[PDB]
Amino acid sequence: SWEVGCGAPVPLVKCDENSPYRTITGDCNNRRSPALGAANRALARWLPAEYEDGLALPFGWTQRKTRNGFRVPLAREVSNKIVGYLDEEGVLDQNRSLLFMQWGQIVDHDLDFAPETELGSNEHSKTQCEEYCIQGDNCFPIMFPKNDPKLKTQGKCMPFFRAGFVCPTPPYQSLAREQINAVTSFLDASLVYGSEPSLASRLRNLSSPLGLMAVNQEAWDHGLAYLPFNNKKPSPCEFINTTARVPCFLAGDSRASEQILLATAHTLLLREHNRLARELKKLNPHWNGEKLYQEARKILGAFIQIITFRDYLPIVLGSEMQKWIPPYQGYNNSVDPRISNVFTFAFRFGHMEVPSTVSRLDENYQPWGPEAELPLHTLFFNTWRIIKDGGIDPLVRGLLAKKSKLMNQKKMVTSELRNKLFQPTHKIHGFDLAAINLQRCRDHGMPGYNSWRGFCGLSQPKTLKGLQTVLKNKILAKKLMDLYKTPDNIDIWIGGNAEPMVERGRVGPLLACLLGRQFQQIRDGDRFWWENPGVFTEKQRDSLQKMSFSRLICDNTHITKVPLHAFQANNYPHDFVDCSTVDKLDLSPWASREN
Ligand code: HEM
Ligand SMILES: *[C@@H]1O[C@H](CO)[C@@H](O[C@@H]2O[C@H](CO)[C@@H](O)[C@H](O)[C@H]2NC(C)=O)[C@H](O)[C@H]1NC(C)=O
Ligand SMILES: *[C@@H]1O[C@H](CO)[C@@H](O)[C@H](O)[C@H]1NC(C)=O
Ligand SMILES: *[C@@H]1O[C@H](CO)[C@@H](O)[C@H](O)[C@H]1NC(C)=O
Ligand SMILES: *[C@@H]1O[C@H](CO)[C@@H](O)[C@H](O)[C@H]1NC(C)=O
Ligand SMILES: [Br-]
Ligand SMILES: [Ca+2]
Repeated sequence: SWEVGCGAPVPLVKCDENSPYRTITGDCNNRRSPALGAANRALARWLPAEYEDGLALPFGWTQRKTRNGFRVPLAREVSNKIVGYLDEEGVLDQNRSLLFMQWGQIVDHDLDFAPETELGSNEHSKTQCEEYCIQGDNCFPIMFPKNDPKLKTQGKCMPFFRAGFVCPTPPYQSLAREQINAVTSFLDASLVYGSEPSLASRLRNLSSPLGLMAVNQEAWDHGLAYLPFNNKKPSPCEFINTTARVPCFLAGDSRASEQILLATAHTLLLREHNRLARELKKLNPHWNGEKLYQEARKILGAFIQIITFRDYLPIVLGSEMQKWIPPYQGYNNSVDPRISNVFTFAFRFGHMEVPSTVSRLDENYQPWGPEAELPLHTLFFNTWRIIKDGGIDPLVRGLLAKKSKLMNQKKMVTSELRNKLFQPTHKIHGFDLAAINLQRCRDHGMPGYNSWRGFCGLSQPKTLKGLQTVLKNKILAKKLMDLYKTPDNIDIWIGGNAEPMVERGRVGPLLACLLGRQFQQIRDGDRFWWENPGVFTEKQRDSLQKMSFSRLICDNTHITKVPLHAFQANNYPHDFVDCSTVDKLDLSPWASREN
């Protein structure tokens, strides 16, 4: 009885139970439940789903159906009233670099992706949502409220299609709708290699037998590699500048060209692979095609893990790090490694850390030419600016020398994302990521703010006065009350992001709990966690310690100087040492004397 294990996208994999490398799919990590953490399975439910009809319909779908006796406010009205602001002066994070934001996104992309259903692309039901704004099946449009200026320029709604669900589309009744995670729940560089055997092979250089990833043929970066292009036509990247006609990149993760600094990070990571496949080949000429591909992958997988747990999480989690992510005690095959549905909204705290502009800096960390600083909205699905406007060195310099946006209760999401988002299969720089996030919380059946505060053992405010105390903000609380009427109805994404930050952290208490717990699980439930005995050799492990984001940059770019601590705010030249003092990865401990 009950669900008892459903899923359509599961197929044809035999576990090689003593293999030394991860599957691409994530299958076989947990030997007693081989599908746990595998790509293309339902996101985990830490709490039961909450839908308007119990099974599948999002709160907000039917106008007369309340949540807890009140209508849920339109996602766009929530965005306009609470999330927006005009003035970028004074928003920057004085002790986080931009790389802090961008690493966040890399990590997120390693861990989760819940992709939109295609009900009818090859039909104009997908432009029946766009053009007519008609709710139905997987079309769930974000309707504009009364005084929205997008009414005057953009029509009635922003189109939105519901996330795909397991046992696939579009009929699903008897049990509750569970959304898919299309990437491996393990922190394993699946964003570099793919989470599907088919993609992971297409990405590889299967002409030389040297364990390499395919590089751009068409274009190179002063010799250094670009990712290959996706020859999808239509490329949304071509669309944003048809004169330049430069396509999107092809990577392990389908979202790699969403924004130019994500694309840039992917580039660095690929380079670091193909570089590792070269240096291993000189160190061990006995090694064949896979051997080189798997050993490099395995290294890069570890790098991600170390930077994330050593450098990134302590500065998001601050004083709460210890409470949730104690020192690693070993692989615990009882721990659920799966990504939870709520984590995929919790980790969207990063949307508040993205600033309005991106800079290209030259070799003296100075403005690279006349258009050096660009508005963020010009850089969505923009690969042409990497290629025909300076390569990645100047963007990486910007990444290190510039700052992230600081989360601010009065200045939450820059207008670059809130009014000017570009969606593929849409024409316009006119979408709203905050609104989209709120619609998505509802799409995914998220429990409200107080259920999560309950989950995390935090107080649950019922009153305007209660909320003011929890948020430490009268005005913000009054605005949430006017819109939602009860704190029980507040969507988790806005709720968790409105809380003041923990000391030394960049998230509030509720998010630190949700995030912290999921990352603990990611580590403890991973058999191939880099420091689990026997995944690497002791020799290799003391070498892995050396790794830094600074060294990643020195190797896969023509940059000569970099900070020691790349995630905190760093000012040039005062904080910039040379690539020579950035400790290199010692690759001797992988040298095998084995015919
Ligand atoms: C320029 C920067 C960014 C852009 C343009 C961007 C855009 C997007 C978009 C379009 C989505 C899909 C939203 C949906 O349909 O529900 C998304 C989801 C997401 N964003 Fe971002 N975002 C960026 C930065 C970040 C950062 C810095 C983080 C984390 C630190 C992050 C974490 C995520 C997560 C977790 C998801 C959910 C992924 C999934 O499971 O499907 N985002 N973002
Ligand atoms: C696979 O890697 C090899 C390099 O080892 C690439 O082959 C070279 O490509 C160009 C011709 O376009 C020339 O430099 C040489 O004739 C080739 N080199 C060698 C060593 O034979 C090949 O392009 C790679 N493929 C991908 C997709 O990355
Ligand atoms: C910047 O933040 C880090 C925590 O990552 C801390 O070690 C350092 O003291 C901070 N520096 C300043 C000057 O605030
Ligand atoms: C498109 O790219 C061309 C060639 O790189 C460049 O000269 C131009 O500024 C770009 N135009 C737009 C509208 O983005
Ligand atoms: C995790 O591992 C520990 C030690 O084996 C075990 O006692 C516990 O039940 C497991 N579950 C979790 C993650 O708490
Ligand atoms: Br994205
Ligand atoms: Ca992964």
